[PDB]
Amino acid sequence: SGFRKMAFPSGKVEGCMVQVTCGTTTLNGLWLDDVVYCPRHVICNPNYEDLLIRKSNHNFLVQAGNVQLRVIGHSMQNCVLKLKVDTANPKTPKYKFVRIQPGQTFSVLACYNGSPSGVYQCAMRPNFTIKGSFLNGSCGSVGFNIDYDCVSFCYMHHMELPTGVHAGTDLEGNFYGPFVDRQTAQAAGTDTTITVNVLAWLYAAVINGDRWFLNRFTTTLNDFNLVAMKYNYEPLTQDHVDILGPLSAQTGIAVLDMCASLKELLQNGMNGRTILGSALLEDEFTPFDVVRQCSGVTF
Amino acid sequence: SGFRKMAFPSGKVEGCMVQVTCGTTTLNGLWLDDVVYCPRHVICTSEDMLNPNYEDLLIRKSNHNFLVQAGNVQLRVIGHSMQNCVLKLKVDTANPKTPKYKFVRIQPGQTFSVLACYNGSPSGVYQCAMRPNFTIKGSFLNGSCGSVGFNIDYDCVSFCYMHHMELPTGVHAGTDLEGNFYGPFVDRQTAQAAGTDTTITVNVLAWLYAAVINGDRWFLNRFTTTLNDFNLVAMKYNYEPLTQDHVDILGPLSAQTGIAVLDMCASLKELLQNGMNGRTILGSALLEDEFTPFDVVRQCSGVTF
Ligand SMILES: O=C(Cc1cccc(Cl)c1)Nc1cncc2cc(OCCN3CCCC3)ccc12
Ligand SMILES: [Cl-]
Repeated sequence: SGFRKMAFPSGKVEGCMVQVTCGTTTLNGLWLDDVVYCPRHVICNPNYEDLLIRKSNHNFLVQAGNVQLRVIGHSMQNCVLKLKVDTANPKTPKYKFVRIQPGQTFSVLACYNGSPSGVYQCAMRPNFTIKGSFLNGSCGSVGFNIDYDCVSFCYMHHMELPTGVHAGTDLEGNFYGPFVDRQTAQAAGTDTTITVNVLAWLYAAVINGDRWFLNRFTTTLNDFNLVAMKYNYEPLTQDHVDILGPLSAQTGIAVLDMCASLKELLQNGMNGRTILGSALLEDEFTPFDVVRQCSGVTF
Repeated sequence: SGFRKMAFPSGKVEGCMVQVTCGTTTLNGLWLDDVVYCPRHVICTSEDMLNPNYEDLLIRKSNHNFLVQAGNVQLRVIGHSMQNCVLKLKVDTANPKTPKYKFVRIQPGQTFSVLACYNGSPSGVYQCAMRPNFTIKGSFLNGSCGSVGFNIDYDCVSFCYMHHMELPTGVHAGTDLEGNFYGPFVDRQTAQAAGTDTTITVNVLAWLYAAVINGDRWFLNRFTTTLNDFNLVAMKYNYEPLTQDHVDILGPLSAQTGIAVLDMCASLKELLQNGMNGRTILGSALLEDEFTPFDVVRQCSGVTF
C-alpha cells in the first residue's frame, strides 16, 4: 500500500557528475567514457561557433570530485558542448541517449558545482517545459530513466523561463519546445493536462482502495475528447486507450468507463474528497509508472 | 525558482543494500563495514508472528542458516547478535562502498528519503516525514522490509529508519537503526492500530514561507495572533500544537520574508477557516506538511521574489 512520487535510484548517474568552468560561468557536466557533455552556454547575438573557435582546451576547467580532468578536444552538437578528456570515467554505466515525448516521466538529479544535491521525479509537459526545482548553477543537471540496468539520458537542463518553469535539451543538444539558449523574451505556451496519466493515476487509486469516484456509466472516445478539449486536457488517442489495457484488466474497469469518472470529476469536482491524498487530479505518473510502483520492479 | 518534493541522492545507500534469507523469509539488509543490519523478524515463520520469542528463535540458529547476498556474491556469516528489533549479522567481508555514516533517531515532523528495495535490489527513492502518530506514509509492498530511511547532510549519511511492517490502514511502521521502534508498535502480528494522525504545523508554516519566497502571497492577511489563540484553532483542525521551539525555528524564514511567525499563523488560521477557494499554493490544493523549516532553507536560498 501507499502511492508516492518516486524517482529512480540516482547512483549510476551520480558517478557521472562533474563541474565545468569556462571563464566566470560554472555549471555541471555529464562525464561518460572520455567525453564531458554540458550546455554550450558555458562559453557565454550569441554566435556560438564564433565563441567556440576563440576557445582553447585549457580554458575549460573540468573537475571530477577533487581531481582536475585534462581537456584534449572539444566540439559542439546543437546546444550541447562535448569536451573530450584524457581519462575515461571508470564509473560509466550502461547508457543510451533517448529523446522523450510530452507526458513521459523521468528522474532529475539536481546538481550544483558538479555535486549532486537532490533527486526528484517529473514529467515533460505538453508545452515542453518541466516544472522543476532549479536555482542558478543547476544548468547541466540531467533527467534519466533506468531501463533494466541501462540508464536512458533524456534531458539536460539549460534555463529557467519567466514563469518559474524550466527548459532544456535531449543529450544531443536538441531543445524540447520552441526555445533558444539566450537571454531573450521567451514564454511557455498554454499547458494542458496529460489525460492518459490522470487515468493511470485513477487506476492506481482503485488499486489502493480509493473507489468513490467510480460510476455505472461509460462514454465514447469522441464524447470524452469533446469534454476534455473544454477542460484543457490532452486528447486521448486509441494508443492511450490500448496502453491503459493492463490496468483496465487488473481492476476490471474498462478505459471508457474510467473516462466517464474523469468526465464527472471535471464538471462536478472533488467535492471535499481526496484521491490518493490529493485534492487535484495528478498527471505526472504514466501508465508504466503505476504498473512498476504497484508491482515492485527493481534495478 | 520552483518547489518540489526532493529526495537525497541515493547512491551512497544503494552500495549498502544486500538480500538476507533465513528459511523461507527473504528481505533486505543494510551492509555497513563487516555487519549486515536487518529486521529481526527474518528468523520468524509467518506462523510464530503472533507471539514469537526472538531470543528462543535466535539461539536455535546457526551462521550458515543466514544466506546473505551482495549482488551476485554470497557473503559468509561469522556471527550474529540481536539489538532490540534488529538482527546484526557479522560477515567475512567489509563493504568497500561503506559511506561515512551515523545512526540517528528522529522526532515526528522530521523528513527523510526512503530507498525502497526488493530482494536486496533498489527500485525507487522517495521523500517522506515521520508522522506525529509515529507511522510513515510510504509506498511499500511485501519484501520491502529492511528498506532504509536516510538524510545525507554534507558527505555523511544519517540512517534514521528501517522498515519493518505495514499497518491495517496502509501506513508503515519501523525502527531506528538500533532496533527501537517508532511509536507503540511491536514486530508481532497482534491487533495494532495507528493512532489519530495530526498535521505537522511547523512544517505547513515553513511551506507557507517557501510559497512567499516563490512569489505567492495571496493567503497573507493583516492579522496576527497569540500563540494560545492559534493553538486553540489548530487543535480544532487536528493540527499539532505549535511550541515556542517551533516559533524560534521559524525565525530565519520570518527574517527572510519579513512576516512575523504569529502573523503567518493568522494567515494559516484563515486558510483553515476558508479553505483554498479554487486557488493553489505551490501547485497544491492542500496544505503540505512534509517540508521542514530546514528543508525549505536548503531547497530555497536568501533572495525572496
Ligand atoms: O507487513 C509486512 C510483513 C510483516 C507482517 C507482520 C509483522 C511484521 Cl513485523 C512484518 N510486510 C510488508 C511491508 N510493507 C508493506 C506491505 C504491504 C503488503 O501488502 C499490501 C496489500 N495488503 C495485503 C493484505 C492487506 C493489504 C504486505 C506486506 C507488507
Ligand atoms: Cl529530528
